[PDB]
Amino acid sequence: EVQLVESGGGLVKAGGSLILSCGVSNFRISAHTMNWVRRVPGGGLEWVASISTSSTYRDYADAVKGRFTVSRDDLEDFVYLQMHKMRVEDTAIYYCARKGSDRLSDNDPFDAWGPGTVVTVSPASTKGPSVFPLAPSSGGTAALGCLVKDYFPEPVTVSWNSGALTSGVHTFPAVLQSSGLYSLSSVVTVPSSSLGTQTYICNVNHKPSNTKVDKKVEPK
Amino acid sequence: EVQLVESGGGLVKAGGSLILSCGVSNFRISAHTMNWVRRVPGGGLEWVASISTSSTYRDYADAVKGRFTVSRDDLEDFVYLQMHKMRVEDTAIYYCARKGSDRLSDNDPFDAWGPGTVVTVSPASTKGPSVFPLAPSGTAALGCLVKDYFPEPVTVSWNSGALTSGVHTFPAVLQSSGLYSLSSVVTVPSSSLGTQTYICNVNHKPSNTKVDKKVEPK
Amino acid sequence: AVVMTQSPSTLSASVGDTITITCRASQSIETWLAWYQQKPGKAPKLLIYKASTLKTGVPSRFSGSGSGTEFTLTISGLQFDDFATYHCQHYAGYSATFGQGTRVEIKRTVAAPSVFIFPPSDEQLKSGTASVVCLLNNFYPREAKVQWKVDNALQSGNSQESVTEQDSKDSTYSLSSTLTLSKADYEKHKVYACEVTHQGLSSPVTKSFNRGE
Amino acid sequence: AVVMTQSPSTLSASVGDTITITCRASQSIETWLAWYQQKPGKAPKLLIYKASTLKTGVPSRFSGSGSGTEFTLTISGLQFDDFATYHCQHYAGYSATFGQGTRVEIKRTVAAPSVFIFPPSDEQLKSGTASVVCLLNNFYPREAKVQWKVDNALQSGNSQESVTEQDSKDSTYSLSSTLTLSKADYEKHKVYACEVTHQGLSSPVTKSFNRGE
Repeated sequence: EVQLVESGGGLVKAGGSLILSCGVSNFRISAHTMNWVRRVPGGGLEWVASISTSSTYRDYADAVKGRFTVSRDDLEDFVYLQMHKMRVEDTAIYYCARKGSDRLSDNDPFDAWGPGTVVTVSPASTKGPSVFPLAPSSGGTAALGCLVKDYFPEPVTVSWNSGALTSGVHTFPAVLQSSGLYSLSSVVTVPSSSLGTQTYICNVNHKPSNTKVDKKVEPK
Repeated sequence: EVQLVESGGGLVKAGGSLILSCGVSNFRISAHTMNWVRRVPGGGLEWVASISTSSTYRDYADAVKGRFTVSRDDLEDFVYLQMHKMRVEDTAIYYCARKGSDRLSDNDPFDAWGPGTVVTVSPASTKGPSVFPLAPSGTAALGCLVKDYFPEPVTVSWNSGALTSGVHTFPAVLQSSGLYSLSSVVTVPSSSLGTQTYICNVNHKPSNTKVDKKVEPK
Repeated sequence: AVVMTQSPSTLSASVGDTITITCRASQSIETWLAWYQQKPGKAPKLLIYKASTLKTGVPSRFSGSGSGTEFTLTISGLQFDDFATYHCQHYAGYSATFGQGTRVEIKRTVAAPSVFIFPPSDEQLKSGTASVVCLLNNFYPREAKVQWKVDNALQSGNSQESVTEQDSKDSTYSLSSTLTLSKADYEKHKVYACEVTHQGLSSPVTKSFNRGE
Repeated sequence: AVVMTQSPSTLSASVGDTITITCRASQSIETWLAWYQQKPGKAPKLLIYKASTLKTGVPSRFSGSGSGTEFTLTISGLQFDDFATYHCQHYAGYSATFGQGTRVEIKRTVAAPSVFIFPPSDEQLKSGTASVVCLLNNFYPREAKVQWKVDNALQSGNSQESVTEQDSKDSTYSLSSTLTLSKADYEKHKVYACEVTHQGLSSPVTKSFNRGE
């Protein structure tokens, strides 16, 4: 029984990239023109892309020209679809369909389909950081800072007292959490004698979301 | 001048699949054997896969044979890496490298590399659901919200199955968080509240999770 | 560059009926037209190609006709396996275009939904998230609209919905909408409402609740 | 399936030194050996191929030697831009194998870290998440272990670390470890501690606080 199976669907942020694959069972793709088709939320089908035998011709839906690429691997019988600069209206179930019939001709219908893989583009391409104080609470030195959490994507810039405080500052490489959002910390060591007299404010700039936050870090 | 760029990196849950691609600028891949290499958190490089000219040879690191497939598309100058049955130790920065030299020989080093794309496999392959009451208040409606589980499916019965009339269990939705959520509801007599007890039984076989939840008025 | 217009968009009928689906092409496509069936969440199934040729295995109750710009799919003797969405398709050597699709459903009398709203449980609130749920129970036909209002401010992008398939016993549908907010937003506002518009109601029904009671 | 062993694993040196990284192969690989430079966050750069052939453009300060099973990469007159990680590689027609890498760092005197701990902010706790941050400030060398203990129970799988590049001024490193807990978990325990072990410390240092102060 001829079968096709898509792989790679998932959640993508607007603007992101995702690559789908399609594999087969009980026939070889070499003699078949291969196609990608999607079912949009409204329920209708939309032709997305076609790649002929030998990859001689590649054709695309007007809505996706320039953003998608279709490829074939006849030797291991796989088809690929690259999707870049994704838009919310790309959200759909993607099926990989074979052009074929009992006996092949120059123009056959789609006689075998995969079950479909779900591709979901969230509308938000960006999310602004949360900023939390790391309040001071050993010896002549005190450490304080800001925790910049749950933003996307990289990078963010951090300045202290609008740039006046540079000595002793460490802003760590961001790390990617299991949630898919980044977080990092920026800290500075200062004289213990300065708490209560000197004000310290971290200035966080997330240019990708055009977000700015000023956070006063005080004892306790 | 010669450039490569990988696309497709991301965060994936263990056992899942992820496809990476690699494009180039200012040369054609057709004459080059193309490779995938990854840098693991320890800092070392690990050779991952190689595909020769004409796709004649495909070779894989022992750690990934059977799970990864490499492909090449000479006509558009792309290379692909299919990764299936992914494991925590596949977490690394992935680079796409060409075998090349000023004059090509049968065995040249990796002279051009892409900047890399970060692939992260989170350790948990499943997550059990949290269940919350949808509290009621002639015809009353009550139910359970089965939230933040993965992967599908869950099954829901009411009072171990004795209550079937008026029950509707909705298709799950995929939240922006990458976890699924669904609700199951039942309509019951407005006078059954406080007298007849209602307990929804959630089963999440993929995570061997069972959850019983009493739904009472308030 | 060929626009395919399918008609009607929804076809309500009963078991045993003979029904006709029309497909129109913006320009002549000879007989290069195929018909597919698809059931919810399943892969499409090829039924007819070359305008009137049934593929092997397609029951004889299905037939196709037409040429040029006008094509017809006929189903003589609707069964229960036939309720599904049907898609027409112009196929060319190296591209194709599909119609919008026609959903074939079971005819019944209009029925207004029963509407219910459920606040977040305190347990959920304690963990940082607030899902408010609206249930539309046993209504017909499926087209209905739900709008969430928070303190009478219309919501968007923070709601999801799901619809059951047509019920086996009374041919009705049910729908669930989940509005999701952070603890902060939920606790900033007092009046939560959801408004349902549907052919069975004399006007939109709104129900609401006030936080805390 | 050739095993490649680099030596040493970390090489501490000063500007102007002449250093030698060794690569040993588990069986003869003739002269099929290449050397690569890699900078944090950047793509590897090919430095040497065929064991001793310098790639066009690579400064003459780099020189490679060796054969059979033992190979050396020599940098005569270490410069600043040369501080990076170096990987040796056996390359065959259709596969390759890399060593574990050798990190070249700026030599300086051992310096114990200053350790600071930071409870979660009230704002974050209220939002339902508790991040506790442990900071190791200006230490050398890079190897340090940080262990979290919550009411004396050792934690695993719920913390993340980030390390800075060698500091431009004092050649030290700094490190941040963040422990993430649910609000409920955080409130189920009181004493939070982070235990730091490092070559510059006579014994491990434990910094702790009581929830609520």
